[PDB]
Formats: sequence, structure tokens, C-alpha cells
Amino acid sequence: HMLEENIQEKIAFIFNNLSQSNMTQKVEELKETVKEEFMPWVSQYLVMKRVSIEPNFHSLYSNFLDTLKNPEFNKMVLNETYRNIKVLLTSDKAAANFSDRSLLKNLGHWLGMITLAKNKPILHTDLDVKSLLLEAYVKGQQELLYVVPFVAKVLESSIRSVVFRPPNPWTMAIMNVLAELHQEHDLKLNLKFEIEVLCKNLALDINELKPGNLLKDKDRLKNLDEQLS
Amino acid sequence: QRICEVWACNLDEEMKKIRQVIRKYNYVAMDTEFPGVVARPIGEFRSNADYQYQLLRCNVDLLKIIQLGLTFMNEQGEYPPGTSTWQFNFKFNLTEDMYAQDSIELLTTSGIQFKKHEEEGIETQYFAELLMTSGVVLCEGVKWLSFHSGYDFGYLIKILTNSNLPEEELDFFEILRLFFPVIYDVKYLMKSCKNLKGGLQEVAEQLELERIGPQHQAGSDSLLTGMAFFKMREMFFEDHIDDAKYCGHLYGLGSGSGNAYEEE
Ligand SMILES: [Cl-]
Ligand SMILES: [Mg+2]
Ligand SMILES: [Mg+2]
Ligand SMILES: [Mg+2]
Repeated sequence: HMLEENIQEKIAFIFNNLSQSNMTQKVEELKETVKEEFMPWVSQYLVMKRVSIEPNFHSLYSNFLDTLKNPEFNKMVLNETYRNIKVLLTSDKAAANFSDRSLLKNLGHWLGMITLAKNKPILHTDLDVKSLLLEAYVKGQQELLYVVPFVAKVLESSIRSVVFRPPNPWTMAIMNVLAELHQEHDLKLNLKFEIEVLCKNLALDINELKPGNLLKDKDRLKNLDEQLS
Repeated sequence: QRICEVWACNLDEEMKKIRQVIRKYNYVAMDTEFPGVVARPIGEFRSNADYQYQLLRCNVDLLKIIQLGLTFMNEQGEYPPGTSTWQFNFKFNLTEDMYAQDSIELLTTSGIQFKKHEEEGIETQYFAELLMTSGVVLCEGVKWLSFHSGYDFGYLIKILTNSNLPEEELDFFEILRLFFPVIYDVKYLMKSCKNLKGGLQEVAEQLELERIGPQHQAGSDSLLTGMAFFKMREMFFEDHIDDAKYCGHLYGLGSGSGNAYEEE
């Protein structure tokens, strides 16, 4: 529906069958059979129609971007990623919306891979992860459920990065907010678990983190720049 | 209002501004102040090829930064309206920390308020956290201007990595290039400018520059560094600098091959 069906299936076929071996083939297929002008749309297709739903192939799709070696395209993909994360983060949330949360998680994982994993920062003007967590904390369980798993997924990609790998001060700043949320008595079972798992993935001892007293600022919580709806 | 003084209480507030000027002003001129040098590394001899770095590492791991000064500029050497230079003042405690006696006296003479630093100084790890995601580091497009600055970047790397510096000089540059893709060390460039020699203040005088603010403080030094670059670029380099020739080479260290330490 975003592209006329002929041009649509043409690029659907590039990513339809993708592998380690046919990688360089498919990257040339794309470079020739598709016009440069459609690349912003190829970038939407990749983020929305593939990456969002199939987390099993994120390494492949990342290898693709690597092989393609196109920075202006890589930039498009990063903006598309942020745009969609925004839509979901400012959506009408409901207990029932499992699908929306799944998409946000995958888009989180993907964001980690194309920024952190590649020694590039998640810019404060694009996304303020620390404030997202605190805002989630004041708005409710629902918002937390939408946000903690999502933040976990993006941080998973810090271990693979000489820059953000612990004990990076930003990475550890985020981890310390999570460590404080984990101390909260009425934090859903599944999110205490999600946070625990994240520590093991980063080879961290949850108990050695240094929780702060941010959740008690109140005055600060009242003045956050909202990133949620 | 040309040079803003930053402490703990107004760091968050000023980063908010820096976050924005970096977009339009991608040239960053920098200088630090710290308690000098107190030691020579054990087991290393001056004759070693990497001795200058090993001497840097030895003292940076051991001592705490006292001031960072950042001055923002653009392609043509213009400044943003209002403040163009921020002077970050870091937590420092003369009872607890280490220092070379002379440096504290010189820094004191220059106007450093050591008691205010002890009480209202910025924590360096919190400062790293905020710099990390501000566009001022790690991002392409930005360009760092410096002066005899091996030790300056050693502190910035120590702060951004929250770790001791890498054992080997090779490794220090690898991680250095990630945080700071493009660096120009005016004192390095000066090795190609007949009749330009000396410290920052001396070079400032030969180039007929007018220093704004207190000498031997970071903010003012960074702004003078900034001026010395854009003035030197037109006068000796025809308003263009060859990356392959000059980018990334810090004065006194092994890249671009004579003391790394900015003696007085
Ligand atoms: Cl320090
Ligand atoms: Mg200096
Ligand atoms: Mg050795
Ligand atoms: Mg100085």
C-alpha cells in the first residue's frame, strides 16, 4: 500500500530470501533492480515490514546494511526507526495491545544494533532513555510494561561495543535507574525478571549496581519532558 | 556572558544549550587544567619510543581534572550569539587528592577557587554521562581544536571510559579516534609554520590575538586556542587544512612523528 505492487514485490523479493552466502548477491540485486529514488521507501519496508516483526533476522538485516555500505541510506533507516518508536510510544496503550508492545521491543533491539553496537550514541535530542524510564514510572504500570522491556532490548547491544560496554558512564547511568526500579516493591514480576536477564546479558552483578534516589525526586518527576502519550 | 561558568547546580541547564549549538557550530576548541605531573612511570626509559605516552598515562591515571573549557565555532570561525565558551569546574579536594605543589600555586594565582571546587564542583562521571549523548563526541561532522593536548585528551578519555588509559599507545589512539574522529593540534600544525614557536600565550602574541578572560584557565585558554587556529589557518594554510597531513596527531606522542606535557 506504500508502493505500487510491482515495485513493492520487487524489493520484497530482495529481502524475501536472505542469507549469509546470497548476501552480496542480494545487495547487488537491490542496487541495480531498484532506483535510488525509492531508497527511503526501501528503508521503511525494511524497518516496518521486516525488522519490526521478525527479530530472528536482525543480524542478517544488519549484515545487509554493513555490506551495502550506504551511509545516507543508513541514516534514513535510523530516522524511520525513531519515527516508529515514537508512534508506539505516543499511542493509546491498553493491556490488550500485545502486538504494539512486541513491535516496540523489536524496534528497540534494532535501534541498539544500528547505534550502540556500532559505537554511535543514542542522541539526547532523538531519545532521552533515562527520562523515558522515569516518565514511565510516574504514569503507571502500563507505561512501564511498554518501556522497560524496550529499553532492555536496546541495551542488550552495549556488550558488543568497546565504547558503550560497561563500565561506560551512560550505559551505567541507565542500568542504575533500572536497578532502582527493580527495588520497587510493586514492580510487576515480569519486569523484575526482564531487568535481571538484562544484567546477565551484560555480565553484570545486579547487586553491585548502584541504585540512586531518582524515583523520589517528585519535583523532578513533575517537570520531565514527555516522550510518552 | 561570553564565558559561562558551570558547576554542579547549572550543568544540566547549560548542556541543554550546548546540545543545540553543536548542531550549527561543529568546531570545538578545548583546554583543561589539572594538578600537573607528580611521577615518572616505573620501568620505562626516555629512550623508549612510547615513553611520552607512558609518562602521560602514568600521571593522568593518578590525578584528577580541574577544569575543562569548550569553545564552539563554525567553518568560518564565527561564534554563536551570547556565550561561545563554557568553563566546566570539576570537584577537587586539596585534602584528599594528589597534586604537584607548583601547579596548585600557579592555578591559585590564576583565580581557581579551590574551595568552591571542593564544595560545588561537577562530578566527572556525571559529566561523561551527559557528554556521551550530546553530539559533541562520537558523532561525525564535529572537529576538535587543541594546543599541546596529549594530556587534555588523556583526561577526556579517562573520563569518558571511566577507566585507566590503555597500556599501549596504539590502543589509546584507537579509542581516541572513536570519541574524537577529527582533531587538530595547533602546536602540531605549528611545526609547518616557519617562525611560529612557543606556548599558547606566546603564539597568541605573535598572531596578535586579544585574550578574553583570565589567563591559565580552561575557558579562556580554549577560546584563545580557538582564535589561534582560525587565524593561523588563513595566514599559513590558505584557509584549508589537509586531513591526511594534520588530522589526529597530538604533540609529543607517536602519531604523525618534543614533550607531550605542556610545561609552562
Ligand atoms: Cl580526572
Ligand atoms: Mg592546556
Ligand atoms: Mg612497554
Ligand atoms: Mg590552560
